[PDB]
Amino acid sequence: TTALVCDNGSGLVKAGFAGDDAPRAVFPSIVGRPRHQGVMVGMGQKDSYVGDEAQSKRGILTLKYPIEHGIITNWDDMEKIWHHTFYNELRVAPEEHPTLLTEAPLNPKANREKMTQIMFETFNVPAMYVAIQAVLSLYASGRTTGIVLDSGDGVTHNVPIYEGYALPHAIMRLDLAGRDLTDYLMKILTERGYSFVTTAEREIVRDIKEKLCYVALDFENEMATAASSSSLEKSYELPDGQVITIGNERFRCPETLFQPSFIGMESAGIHETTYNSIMKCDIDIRKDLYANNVLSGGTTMYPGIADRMQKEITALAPSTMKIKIIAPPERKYSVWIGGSILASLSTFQQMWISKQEYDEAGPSIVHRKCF
Amino acid sequence: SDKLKEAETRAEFAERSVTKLEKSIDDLEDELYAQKLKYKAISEELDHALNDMTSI
Amino acid sequence: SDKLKEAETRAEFAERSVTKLEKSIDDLEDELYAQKLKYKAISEELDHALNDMTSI
Amino acid sequence: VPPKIPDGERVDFDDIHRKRVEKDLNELQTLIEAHFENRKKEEEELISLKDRIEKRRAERAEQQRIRNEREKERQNR
Ligand SMILES: Nc1ncnc2c1ncn2[C@@H]1O[C@H](COP(=O)(O)OP(=O)(O)O)[C@@H](O)[C@H]1O
Ligand SMILES: [Mg+2]
Repeated sequence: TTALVCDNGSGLVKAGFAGDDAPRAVFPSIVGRPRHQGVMVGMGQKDSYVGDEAQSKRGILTLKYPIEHGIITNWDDMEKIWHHTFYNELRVAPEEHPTLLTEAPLNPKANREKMTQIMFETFNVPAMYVAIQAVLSLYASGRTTGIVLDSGDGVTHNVPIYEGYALPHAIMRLDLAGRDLTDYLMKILTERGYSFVTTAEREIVRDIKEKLCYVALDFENEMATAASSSSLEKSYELPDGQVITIGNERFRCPETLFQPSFIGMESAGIHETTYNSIMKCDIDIRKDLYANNVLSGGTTMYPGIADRMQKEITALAPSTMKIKIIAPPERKYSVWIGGSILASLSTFQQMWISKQEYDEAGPSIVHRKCF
Repeated sequence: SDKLKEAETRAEFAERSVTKLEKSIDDLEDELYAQKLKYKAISEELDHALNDMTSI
Repeated sequence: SDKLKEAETRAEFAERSVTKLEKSIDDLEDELYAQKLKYKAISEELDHALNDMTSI
Repeated sequence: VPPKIPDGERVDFDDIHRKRVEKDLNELQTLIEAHFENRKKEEEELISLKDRIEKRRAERAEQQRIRNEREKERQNR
């Protein structure tokens, strides 16, 4: 039979059968209970709208993501999300399909063990396998080397790989991602008068960020230009009218990636953690990693980031090496495409964690040889 | 009695006309607004295309 | 007498209302057509662009 | 110990052709076909239908003018 390539993610759940080009169903991972009282009788009001249904009734819900930073903080809601994904968005019972979840690097063990225990006890799948979210993004590019920066919505991690041999001592995981950029944008919009507070209006700020923000090639020059002319002010129409005008908030929101001091984080930007991740590698594979830097994940879709990052790394790196940044147009679904490719391989067909194996060793089987 | 009958019938006919006109107005309004949103969307995507051209 | 006075009065209101409704209907329809024609002119601009793109 | 992947045979970077070159031409041609058929179905029919509705609207206007004038002529007392 065919395998189910699910990809929990944090912000958008992407799923679909193995062997295709794009995920079949992509929908936000939010579960929102209603918060008001409700007076109409017999309206058929449910107790929790999940997935894309709660992005249409969000006016009277309190949306809450079940995955904070890679890790899962609310297991009941995550179980509800998985149940919805299997039964309503794909309509395939899990009793007859292997599953291939994905997990960020350096995550707590208990999260992974609970994930496999749920998949084997509640949904009762035949066999499931957990894979690191960066190796798949490297599969999708058709490479076999390269250092991949997978800046998702929950957590940004940077896994270097050479000739198929991952370097476990050079993984640099940073917890700045799309959600923190949304919060920072929502916080700097208040400088013009627009106040978004409700958890429903966070979605509106996210839409503003997606449609308007861009990464500046040079930050100081843009700050000077936006403060003199008015060629940058782009307007946007809220879900009820009252258009708003975003000035130099456009390139200040995604600039947080390269200067995490804006949101008070100490660490260095995504332009310098990649160079540090390279320098921890051996001295003989640094040229190949320099030449095959891969971008993935949703948050790396800002217009103009593949040039800013290249300029920064070229500034840091030695002058002789060639710096090349692979930015495929299908960046958002790169991890899932790689997952489909991996699940479609014949050599991989014996790596699944078969159910009888789980019955013999318990949930701690995932840390064992079947990784 | 005769005047009453004629007046009532004229009234009822005009009333039903009123209701049907309102319904027609509503439907044409929905279609026109959908066209308006379509136009705004096409213009906005056109401008995005222009800015994409500016990029590259 | 009360009945027929009422009926004629409300009928006159109905006639004036319905005529106002007809002016409204025509204005809305003509504006819709003008907007749709602007949209189709834009579509033929895009179609000339597509004929250029026939370069591919 | 870290997992040990059993040794296989092949391949990689050879499916990039079979997943890229396909849509490099088929997708472009199919989208061009879709745009052509949608424009043909939509624009000309919409303009013709709007002209037809405009003519019907003008006829309704004439009927309204005639009826209004005759009723005002009779009722004027
Ligand atoms: N076109 C875009 N431009 C800018 N940011 C985007 C765009 N699309 C998605 N994002 C950001 O990326 C996030 C989605 O990232 P995603 O790759 O789905 O995360 P995950 O790894 O959990 O799947 C969204 O929250 C949004 O903030
Ligand atoms: Mg991801």
